[PDB]
Amino acid sequence: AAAAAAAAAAAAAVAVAVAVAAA
Amino acid sequence: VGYDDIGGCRKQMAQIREMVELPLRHPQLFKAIGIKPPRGVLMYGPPGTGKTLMARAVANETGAFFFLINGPEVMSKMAGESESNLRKAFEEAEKNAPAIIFIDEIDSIAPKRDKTNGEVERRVVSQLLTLMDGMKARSNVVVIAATNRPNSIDPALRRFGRFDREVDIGDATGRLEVLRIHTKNMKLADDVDLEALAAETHGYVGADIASLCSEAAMQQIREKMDLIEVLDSLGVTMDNFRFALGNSVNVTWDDVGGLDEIKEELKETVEYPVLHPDQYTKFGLSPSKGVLFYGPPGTGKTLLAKAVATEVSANFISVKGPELLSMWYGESESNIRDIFDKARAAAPTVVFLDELDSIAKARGGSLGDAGGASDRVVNQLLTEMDGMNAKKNVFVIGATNRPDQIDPAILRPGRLDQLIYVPDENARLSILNAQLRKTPLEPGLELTAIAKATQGFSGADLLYIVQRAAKYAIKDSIYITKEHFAEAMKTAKRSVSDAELRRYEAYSQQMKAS
Amino acid sequence: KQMAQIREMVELPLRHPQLFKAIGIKPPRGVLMYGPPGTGKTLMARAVANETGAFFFLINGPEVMSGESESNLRKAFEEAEKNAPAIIFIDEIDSIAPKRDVERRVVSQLLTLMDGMKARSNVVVIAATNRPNSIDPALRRFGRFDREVDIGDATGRLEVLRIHTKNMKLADDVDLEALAAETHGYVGADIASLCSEAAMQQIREKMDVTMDNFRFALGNSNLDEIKEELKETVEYPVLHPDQYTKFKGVLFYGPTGKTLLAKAVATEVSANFISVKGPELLGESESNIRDIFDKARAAAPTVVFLDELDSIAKARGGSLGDAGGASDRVVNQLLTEMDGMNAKKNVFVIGATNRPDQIDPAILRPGRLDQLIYVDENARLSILNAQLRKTPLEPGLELTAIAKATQGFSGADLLYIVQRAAKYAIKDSIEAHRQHEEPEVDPVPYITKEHFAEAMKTA
Ligand SMILES: Nc1ncnc2c1ncn2[C@@H]1O[C@H](COP(=O)(O)OP(=O)(O)O)[C@@H](O)[C@H]1O
Ligand SMILES: Nc1ncnc2c1ncn2[C@@H]1O[C@H](COP(=O)(O)OP(=O)(O)O)[C@@H](O)[C@H]1O
Repeated sequence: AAAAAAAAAAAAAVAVAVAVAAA
Repeated sequence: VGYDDIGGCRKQMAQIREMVELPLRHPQLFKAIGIKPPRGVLMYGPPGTGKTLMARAVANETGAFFFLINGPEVMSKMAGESESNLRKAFEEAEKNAPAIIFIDEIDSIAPKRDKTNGEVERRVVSQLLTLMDGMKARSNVVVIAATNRPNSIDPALRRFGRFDREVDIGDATGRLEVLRIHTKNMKLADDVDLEALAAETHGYVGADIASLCSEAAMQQIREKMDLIEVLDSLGVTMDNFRFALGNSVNVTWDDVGGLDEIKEELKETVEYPVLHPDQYTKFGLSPSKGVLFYGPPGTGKTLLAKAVATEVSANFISVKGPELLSMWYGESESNIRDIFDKARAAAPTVVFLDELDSIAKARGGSLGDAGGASDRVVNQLLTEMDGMNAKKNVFVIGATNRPDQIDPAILRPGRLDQLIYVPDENARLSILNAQLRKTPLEPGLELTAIAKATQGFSGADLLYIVQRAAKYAIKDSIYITKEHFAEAMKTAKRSVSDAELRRYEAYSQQMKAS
Repeated sequence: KQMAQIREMVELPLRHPQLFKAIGIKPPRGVLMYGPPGTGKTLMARAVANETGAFFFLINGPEVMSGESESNLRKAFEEAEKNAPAIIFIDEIDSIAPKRDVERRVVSQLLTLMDGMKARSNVVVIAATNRPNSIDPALRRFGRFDREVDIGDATGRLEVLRIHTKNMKLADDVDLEALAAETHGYVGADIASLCSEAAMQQIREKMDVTMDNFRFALGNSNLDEIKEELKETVEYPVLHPDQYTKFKGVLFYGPTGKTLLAKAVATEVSANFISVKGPELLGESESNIRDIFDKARAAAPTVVFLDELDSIAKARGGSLGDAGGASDRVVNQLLTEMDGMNAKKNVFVIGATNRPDQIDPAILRPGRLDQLIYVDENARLSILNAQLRKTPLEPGLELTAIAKATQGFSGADLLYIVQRAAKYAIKDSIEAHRQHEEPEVDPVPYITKEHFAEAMKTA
């Protein structure tokens, strides 16, 4: 007989950065 | 491949060859001296230089097993799989025999562990560190790396025992050797001179030369099969190579008219250090680098810079004045540093900074954000032009129309030592002759009369007149006739006023008196 | 030209390999086929496969997966290398190559298998794609794919028609030239759907294939001297340069149809066209103009219609601010990316404005953009008659009164007049319909003169 198996590895996220303006 | 298939990278190739083969050829020497040899190399340089070719050649010349690992290939999204891939690769390499592991583009899988956010990157970094160093880490197997930016790697990876050796794989003789070795298997011709190729292709990395040769060889057959013993008398000629190059300016000491003394001085000061390094080493002194041009606009300063850049085998990086400033904090200085790093990364090179009045501006004091930005830009330029550098071969050439607004730190000797002034009918005759080189002319036209009626025009005005004459000739067609010049002469511009001429004369007189 | 190029590239390295070896060049081995969909890349692949008795191992894109994709790639390459000097067709490479920025493993396998072909293999590869941008530059590197063709008609459409419909009891009164002429944009499969729907309509006709079946199967499927010189001048400039060798730009200004003239250029000039608005393109503000002109020079020839030039140039001068610095950088980018156009790559910039005062004389200089086209009653009558083409007009109506009353107007506000007349007629129709809730199908089927006389009140 056969059998199943579960697997959950990872995902992908998004970050936000701040910049500085010298006019 | 083999050791004979490598050219130009002579010293680094020899160093890698000895450090890899001496353990393999005979380990008795290292047993006698009682020290283990280095077991890691970090190659760095621009892409397409021949680094993986060198690794493959060394692996072929020795009884090794070249195993290639790509950066993006091994990285995956699954958890605990990329590390398993690296472990399996190392186990395979160590299983069979003493081998060479070439892991390409490690910078993609070595993000310094601080600027990254994905846990898989840190995990594979740690796996690499454990594999290279640790309990029974390596047993007679060497690893080779490759990257474009060696800075973006873990400090733990640039340690001894992992990447103890760093090799810089970045000239004319190497380029000629590559040309010779890439055309060894084809009979090109009898009148093809490789000196022009080694002098004209002055910006080729080395992998582009193979593409150039293949393209020329393919185009030779492409042009020699439209109509068609045929195998006899086959091969490429100079025309095919020129076409391949056509598929970085086109001037040679002819498009510039007049200014003979300026031409001679520039030619001497630029060609002497390039042609005779031996003489300067005997005299034990460095050459002058900087030249500044000032005068009215549209006089031919860019043309002169291109004309003095072309005869040498140097590159040419022309940047406008305001073509680098940014609204952000530290972007202009980053651009300046990148420009100079590129300029000194391919020696010799001439850098043409245009409109210094926009960059220098005589920083002094302005009390503003723009003032601070100008101060920082000026300081960065000052440090790069003459600072904690090596000044191998860099020829900064300046060009502005308002030298009075330059700080006395860039005009200082050693940065822009030569203060050349660029200012006649006899010169205008030469300018017209150089402009009308390849043109069907009429015997009846007299350029002397045209030059006599200028009385203070610039080369831009002469080019405008020539363009109007060409437009009239094309309008008539749809040789150049005299009436086109007659009707185009009336519509003169004379964009340069008189007060600016007085200002330039005063500046030149003050400089001469100083 | 593309057929002659691909015929040379599939005949000369495949029949005379010894001659190819004799030259001493071993690069031709990979050909790429890009372009818009429905042009005939799969048809050229089938013609290549049916003009040669060589082996033909077709492998499509997503049919390679099930560690067996690498085994499938190695199996296909060793099968094509083992039998004969042959050709491999890899259709829809955009699924296998995901531009890289098990897919990484199969891309690395295709890279190391395309590179590992020696002189004794003598096999070439052909690959078709739909979009030309989502391909690896490592796949477009020197060694695998360098010679791409750009397959960018009525005779081929007649050939496809005579290929498909010749296997049916067709008719006795058909002219397939008319079916090839009236069908304009179909490609490959839509003509097959046309014949299939013709058969379906014939079966629907004889249940409750003549020309009429194909007819509604096609129907049920999917400033005179100024325009003469402008069109004529553009044609002469983009024509053969041999006359020019023996011996680009334009500007509109006025109070009239300048953007209308640019639209008429954009439709009926037989050249490419790329248009941007005025302040639409505002380091990123220079990178926008840089890659817009890169897109222009890539698809040569083209027309870059810069609408509302004053907003961009503004005659840089002195403004002394952040807006002044942005204006100076925009003007310098435009000047240094237009003056670098030689006789090659033949782009052509068309400008239009309302205020010609505020344009920069540094952009009105000779050598960059020197022409100055200055831009009536008959054109107004023609504009009103062209706007009212597909409109049920009232028969007792003349537009010469609207042409004579309106003097200094323009095409956009003439469109506004026609749209206000349509709005008033729609209001009358919905009011009559709710009042009726029998009249005809429409109580006001045509736009009367009263609707125009009430719509011109607020014009
Ligand atoms: N020094 C060299 N000698 C001979 N061939 C070279 C050299 N440098 C580059 N090449 C050519 O460039 C091609 C690919 O270069 P490669 O070494 O893969 O680039 P990279 O250095 O980025 O790995 C090879 O086929 C090789 O013939
Ligand atoms: N002495 C000269 N001989 C030939 N052409 C010239 C000369 N001076 C100027 N020109 C022409 O006029 C133009 C001058 O532009 P450029 O030198 O870049 O401006 P600037 O002189 O302000 O640096 C060039 O295109 C060049 O062909």
